[PDB]
Amino acid sequence: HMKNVVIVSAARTPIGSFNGQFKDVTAVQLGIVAVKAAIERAKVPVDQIDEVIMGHVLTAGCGENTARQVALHSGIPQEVPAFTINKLSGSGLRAVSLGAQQIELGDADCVIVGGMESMSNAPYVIAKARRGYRMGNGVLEDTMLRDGLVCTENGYHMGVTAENIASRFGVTRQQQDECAYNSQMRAAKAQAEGKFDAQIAPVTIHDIVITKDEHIRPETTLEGLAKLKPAFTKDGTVTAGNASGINDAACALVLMSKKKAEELGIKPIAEILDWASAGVEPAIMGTGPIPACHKLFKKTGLKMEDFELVELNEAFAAQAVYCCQQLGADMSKTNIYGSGISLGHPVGCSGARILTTLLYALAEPGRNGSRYGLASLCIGGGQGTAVAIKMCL
Amino acid sequence: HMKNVVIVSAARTPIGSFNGQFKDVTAVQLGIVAVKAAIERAKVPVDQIDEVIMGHVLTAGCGENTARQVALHSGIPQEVPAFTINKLSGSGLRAVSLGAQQIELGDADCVIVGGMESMSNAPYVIAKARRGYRMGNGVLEDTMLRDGLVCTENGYHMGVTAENIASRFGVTRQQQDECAYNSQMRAAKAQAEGKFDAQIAPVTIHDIVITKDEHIRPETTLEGLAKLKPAFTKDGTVTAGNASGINDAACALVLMSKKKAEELGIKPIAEILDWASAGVEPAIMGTGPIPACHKLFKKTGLKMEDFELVELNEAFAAQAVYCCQQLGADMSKTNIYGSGISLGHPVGCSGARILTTLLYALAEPGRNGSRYGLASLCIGGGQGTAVAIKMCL
Amino acid sequence: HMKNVVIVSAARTPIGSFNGQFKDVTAVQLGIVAVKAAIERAKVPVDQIDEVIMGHVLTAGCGENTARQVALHSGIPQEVPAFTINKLSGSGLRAVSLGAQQIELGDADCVIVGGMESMSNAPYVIAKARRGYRMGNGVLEDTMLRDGLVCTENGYHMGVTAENIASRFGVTRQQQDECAYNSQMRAAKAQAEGKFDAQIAPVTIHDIVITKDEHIRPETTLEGLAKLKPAFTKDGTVTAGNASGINDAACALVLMSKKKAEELGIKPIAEILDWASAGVEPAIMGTGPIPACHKLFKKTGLKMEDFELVELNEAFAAQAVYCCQQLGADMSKTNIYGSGISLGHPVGCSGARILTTLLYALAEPGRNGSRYGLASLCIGGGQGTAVAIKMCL
Amino acid sequence: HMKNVVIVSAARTPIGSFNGQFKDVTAVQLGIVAVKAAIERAKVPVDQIDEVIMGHVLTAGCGENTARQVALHSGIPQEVPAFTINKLSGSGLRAVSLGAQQIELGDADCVIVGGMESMSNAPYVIAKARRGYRMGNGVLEDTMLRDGLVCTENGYHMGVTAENIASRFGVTRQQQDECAYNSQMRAAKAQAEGKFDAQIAPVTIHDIVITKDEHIRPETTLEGLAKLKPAFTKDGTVTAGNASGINDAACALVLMSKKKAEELGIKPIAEILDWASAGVEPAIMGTGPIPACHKLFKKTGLKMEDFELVELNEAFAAQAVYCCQQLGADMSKTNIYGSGISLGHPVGCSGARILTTLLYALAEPGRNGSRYGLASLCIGGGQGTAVAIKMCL
Ligand SMILES: CC(C)(COP(=O)(O)OP(=O)(O)OC[C@H]1O[C@@H](n2cnc3c(N)ncnc32)[C@H](O)[C@@H]1OP(=O)(O)O)[C@@H](O)C(=O)NCCC(=O)NCCS
Ligand SMILES: CC(C)(COP(=O)(O)OP(=O)(O)OC[C@H]1O[C@@H](n2cnc3c(N)ncnc32)[C@H](O)[C@@H]1OP(=O)(O)O)[C@@H](O)C(=O)NCCC(=O)NCCS
Ligand SMILES: CC(C)(COP(=O)(O)OP(=O)(O)OC[C@H]1O[C@@H](n2cnc3c(N)ncnc32)[C@H](O)[C@@H]1OP(=O)(O)O)[C@@H](O)C(=O)NCCC(=O)NCCS
Ligand SMILES: CC(C)(COP(=O)(O)OP(=O)(O)OC[C@H]1O[C@@H](n2cnc3c(N)ncnc32)[C@H](O)[C@@H]1OP(=O)(O)O)[C@@H](O)C(=O)NCCC(=O)NCCS
Repeated sequence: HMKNVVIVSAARTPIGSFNGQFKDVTAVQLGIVAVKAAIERAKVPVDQIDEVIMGHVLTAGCGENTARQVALHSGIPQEVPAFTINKLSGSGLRAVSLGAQQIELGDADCVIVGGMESMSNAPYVIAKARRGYRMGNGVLEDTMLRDGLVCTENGYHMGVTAENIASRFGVTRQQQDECAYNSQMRAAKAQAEGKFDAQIAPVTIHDIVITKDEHIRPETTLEGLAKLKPAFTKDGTVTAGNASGINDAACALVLMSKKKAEELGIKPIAEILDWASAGVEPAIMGTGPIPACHKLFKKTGLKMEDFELVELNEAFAAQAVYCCQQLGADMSKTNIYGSGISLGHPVGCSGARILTTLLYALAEPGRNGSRYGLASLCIGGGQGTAVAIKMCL
Repeated sequence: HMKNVVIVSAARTPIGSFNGQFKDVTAVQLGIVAVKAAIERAKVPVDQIDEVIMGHVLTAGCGENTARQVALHSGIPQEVPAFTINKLSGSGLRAVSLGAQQIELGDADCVIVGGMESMSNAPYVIAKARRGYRMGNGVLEDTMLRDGLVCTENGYHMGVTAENIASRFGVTRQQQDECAYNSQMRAAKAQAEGKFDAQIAPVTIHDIVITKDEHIRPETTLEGLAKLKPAFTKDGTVTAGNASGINDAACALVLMSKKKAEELGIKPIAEILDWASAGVEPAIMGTGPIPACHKLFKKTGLKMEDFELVELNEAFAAQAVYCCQQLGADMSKTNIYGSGISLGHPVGCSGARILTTLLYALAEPGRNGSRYGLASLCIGGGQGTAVAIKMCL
Repeated sequence: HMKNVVIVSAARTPIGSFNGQFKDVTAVQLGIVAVKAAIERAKVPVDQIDEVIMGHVLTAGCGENTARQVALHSGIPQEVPAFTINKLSGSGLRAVSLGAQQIELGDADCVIVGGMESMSNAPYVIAKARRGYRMGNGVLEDTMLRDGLVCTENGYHMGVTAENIASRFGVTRQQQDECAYNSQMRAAKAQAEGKFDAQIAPVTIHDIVITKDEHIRPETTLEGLAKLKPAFTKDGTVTAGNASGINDAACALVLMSKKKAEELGIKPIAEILDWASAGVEPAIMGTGPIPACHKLFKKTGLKMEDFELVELNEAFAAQAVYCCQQLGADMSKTNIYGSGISLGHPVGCSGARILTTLLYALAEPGRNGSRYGLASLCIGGGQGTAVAIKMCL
Repeated sequence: HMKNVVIVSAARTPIGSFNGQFKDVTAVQLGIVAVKAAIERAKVPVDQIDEVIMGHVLTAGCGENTARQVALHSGIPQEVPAFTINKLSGSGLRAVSLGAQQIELGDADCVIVGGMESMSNAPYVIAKARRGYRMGNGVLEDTMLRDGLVCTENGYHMGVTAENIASRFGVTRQQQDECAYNSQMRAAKAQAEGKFDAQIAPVTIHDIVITKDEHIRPETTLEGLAKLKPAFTKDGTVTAGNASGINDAACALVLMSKKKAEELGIKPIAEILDWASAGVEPAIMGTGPIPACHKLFKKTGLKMEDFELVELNEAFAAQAVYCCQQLGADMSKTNIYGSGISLGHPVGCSGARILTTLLYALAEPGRNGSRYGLASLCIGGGQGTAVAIKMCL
């Protein structure tokens, strides 16, 4: 295991709906809210920060190296280096494990990690404006599809990759809608019971102060879902009611060496034990969590049943159900407060977001299980990434 | 310092000029050429590759997670994961150190690292086409400037940060042009004497085979540079003649553990010793190599004089002269075959590119210096990154 | 004056607001509605139609020669020719006089005239996409401003030409708002009392049937207008409240020789007597009706006092008040049911639209004035055009 | 016949190739060259001008009412009114007959008529930038096709309408290429013999002075043409060698009443006798000249064989051959100096251009035929327009 890496804080913005409450807010701006919050919760002096690593997928028109922009505007000294990564939906979680690597090697004693995404403000592009089209029409490309949600390999939406999982693996419409229903009910109940209150950092729009995850649909019913029309294929199983949302949010965590945390008198929340990534066939990219988790299990000597709580992102109900079946997930310990379907899925953010939700869930009074947590998600182009943690108490 | 990381191969495409010989080729296409070449030169079985990490800055419209596209189309199994990283001009060098970190930690035994950029095919963006402009003009933004060459913090060009270095630190027009002149002459001579022949991997365009760096200008004279008008400020010192080019290329290296290389019968070319990044004031971003190298020296106990050869990227002569002065570079051992001014500067590629040139330079018959190599470059937003190598012989 | 030209029918669509009830409908679609209605009201056999002339300003992206599209989709034989005409806000009125000229000369016995505009669907233009921008930002131009509402000569808005009239000729903010207020009240009352019912041709949207002018604001008060901020200049007088609307509509009339009407058994509604256009200084374009009407008076021997009703388009209250003062209008006989401020101003349509409103107004039971009608409007680039009619009874 | 209308002067710019010699010159700017020249050749005092009427097809991004822009910048007083028309390729010739109508009715004693077109600078548009695309791609529309060269009715290029003429009417490839060959040879010989010298007005590009029609191909051969690949349909007959060019030019004529010309001591060049337009099936829009000419013949009592010279625009060789066959054209009197194929076809200009070429041809010493001239062209959407003249001597 990594032996020297702890999480000392975490924070996420509310999750906005597509063209919703954060439509007038950049990914950088959401990123700043989250990082400022993470720094304050850790009580880390900003001159102890060694690096900032942020996932961000849809970067067109956002300006230079968005991680660096966020850092400079969260009160982090200009002397601290920063870079941005893209592993699509894996981005925010691979940012965390890259940061953990920095600390475990002794290249850093404190790293800010996270992810951000404003899918609302992914722009449109034209490919041939530099040297000209000469004659004939061109395409006005939605970068959220071109550079995000469309499989570059196959030329179809991620939602078709979900239908592939449905076809090949026999995940029925009823199963998908059941998963979707449970996710909404869980998210609604969690919200109403204050389960998200502490982890959320409010976003002030200069004024309106946004505190609530706006994508949850508490009025969701099994019958309502069954009426919906397929979204990606005619006579399909995947709908808008059982696919993840398109959303806007950011999320950040402060990582530290054990020795640095001790020196600053900062209480460690959790250790990071290890991480893994793995590739799969792009056409069934939803399966990525399965080899990613297996690899993580071989590196750590853990098994699925050892985890007290598990976050496996719901990109599509077809995907989430298949992953949970094959890994032998306990659904009473997996995605307990909803996930991508209910809360939403801002793609560069979600990897750090699910780790943040896991951490706060496991930190709650009365959690006296194994104290191990697992986070994993699927990734367009056919990948998965995962991280194991153990709470410190 | 790192004890277990070796470079076993390196390759780069030739470097195209802006809107030049690679205008019809994508970043991803160049990446594939470089990665295939690196793999062939290593003789590494593709099922021994653990991860791919590629730097790439101007990603708008290029499709999903371009490192993954490159891997899949270079014959690497779908099971291998990949991610893309943006540290502007640092990207390709930071990709190398991130990959080294994988191996040093034992998370991987073989990683593909590098970078790629097609500045020619960076698209134009429309910011408010999703929810509408309503009334009134918008901006058609050139992503190469918005997301690349314009300082998001100051809102002026990288060239103006070059002027700032000239203002504050008194690097004169004449000094800038001498540097530029020597760069052009060094590159011309190197290209004529065959110095780049082995490192270059030819690009086939469907048939034309491209084998040569396009951007070098052997006709350059001190008297010609002196007549050029300032490109960034009225009555300025920075000109198209003493500024790096805008360019297209890709570059890749194969890294391995010493153990895996020994297992496979593959001979190491160089050890990676260590790395360092650092931040500076965005307005004088060109100063970034100075703290990055000092931090690297502090981590390794090396000094500038210990290097046999040095690659410090010439983003602008003003910047390069200042860094070399401040670091006490021996110009007979620094940038001996030219650099960004002459060879060109495809921003996401250059960090790996300079390391490949350094490696092949030090590997020439007749070299018998320290066998230590230094690569560093400056970064928009005020950063530097650096790597130290030692040839294996 | 003309001795052989009669109007036998007229129809207009309701007038939509900007991005309003007709946002999903093309100019051509509205044109078809109006032309079909006009043809049905005339009872003219379509094989008796000799030509179609339609005004239309913002034609970008609408396809080929839109008058011809309208004719073909209104059931007019392919054998009938058509052309489109642009005199900005004059277009639809100049279309009428051009058609009258056909008949007076004996080149035609029956012509379809009118105008159409969908300011909502005027597109955005990219100027250098054919041969390339090469490097550097461009402009995404709103064609409604570029090709419509911005003075190409001065490079400022039509609203600023309105300010110029206020500066030079001292039409005060209070005067502007009184005009605007009376316009809104006149239109509200007219619409409520059924005045527009017969002239309007309903628009079916595939089902929604649209029958009502959208833009009127019956809640307008002198006190409300007085609180509005200037829309075109800092510390100006012209506001969104005392300025014409941006709007969508179409309007058509059927013109015939007296001989053909008598042959077909079709009863004439009005004679067209004559027409006139004139130019003025672009910077005070709102003054255009003054020389156009004087030239018309000179050609006809009529005077302002001889008209029973007058339509002088309210492009801006500043402009309308100045014209009415200079021409000695009787405001109890001028714009009696509102005009551009209240009903709205779809620029290529309005010239025909005001003539249709004038015609139906004078045709009301109980009218027993001179039976002479005057229509005129101002034109960007510094023009006016006018038509005089006399009802047949 | 019209009895009171004469042409007192004419002028045209050279005709530029697509993205050629006038690529950096607007339609307005070419228009100004032509109008200034026409005014000077007439020696008409500018305060005797009553109206300006200019054809112009592709008006996107050109600014307000381009006829008015041209007038103001050709030294015509601001008091003179102007409008722009669009009848696609008919535009420039219908402008002439509309102007003649103004004079014959006694509404004007002097009118400037013409046409202009910069097909090079027709821009690209996006249809849904005002209210947004929300999600998914859009189209970047080439307005030269959308609003120009594509049949809006059928959704295919004008070149397909030419293939329709070829299919239905049996105009072979060999016939088309023969027509094309003859057109090039005629144009080359005419140019080389100075036949275009007087009519051309030189265009100074601020410096290079352009005097030559640049589209002519004197190296054209029957064999060369036979090698060319179809341009519009697979296994088609229509090629780039036998279709009109895409081009840039302008052209203007001064018209006057007989009485006004006498008063000013301006010698009339030709009388305009009459005009006609007619519609046809859009799919065979090339046939438009046939009914247009027939109608003109019935109005005038002229027959085809009465014309000393004839201009029938070559939009496509298939079109021109069919029109000439059906009208019984003498090819030794028809298109004697080439036409659309050789000289080019700037669409809003060509209608006035062919009348200008006709007028100068008939004015040459040694032309002592009937003194009657005919001009006619086809029009997308299925129309034709024609004008008859008689030289005065
Ligand atoms: C599926 C998708 C295309 C739908 O997007 P959308 O149409 O913008 O979605 P909306 O939230 O507006 O919902 C669409 C409709 O579905 C219905 N709907 C959605 N969720 C529902 C629910 N829980 N119950 C009932 N109806 C529901 C609604 O009727 C809604 O229309 P309405 O609210 O205007 O009446 C989009 O969410 C998507 O692509 N998701 C996947 C994202 C993804 O691939 N991420 C990466 C994965 S690795
Ligand atoms: C400086 C810059 C704007 C020049 O762009 P450009 O104008 O397209 O450059 P070109 O190579 O076409 O040079 C323009 C002219 O300069 C002249 N020129 C350039 N190098 C010359 C040399 N060595 N000798 C003589 N003249 C030279 C030429 O006249 C050339 O015109 P040409 O086409 O007739 O040869 C651009 O190179 C730039 O922005 N560079 C910096 C990139 C950067 O910031 N990277 C990131 C660093 S962190
Ligand atoms: C003036 C102009 C810029 C206003 O455009 P806009 O801002 O889209 O106009 P809106 O109708 O949305 O008005 C903006 C605000 O003004 C206020 N307003 C407008 N008319 C009002 C009235 N009668 N009473 C009170 N408030 C009024 C409202 O607050 C409105 O906001 P809302 O949406 O909450 O009602 C535009 O109408 C214009 O350019 N007009 C002139 C067109 C022209 O030049 N034509 C050619 C003439 S030759
Ligand atoms: C047919 C059309 C699409 C071709 O446009 P284009 O490809 O840009 O044309 P070019 O002038 O570049 O010629 C294309 C190729 O044809 C060949 N060519 C053209 N004319 C030739 C000739 N006379 N002899 C030999 N080769 C010829 C050339 O090889 C040329 O390629 P190259 O010169 O680079 O070797 C275009 O001219 C067109 O659409 N014309 C019709 C316009 C129209 O419809 N107007 C309205 C009518 S109502």
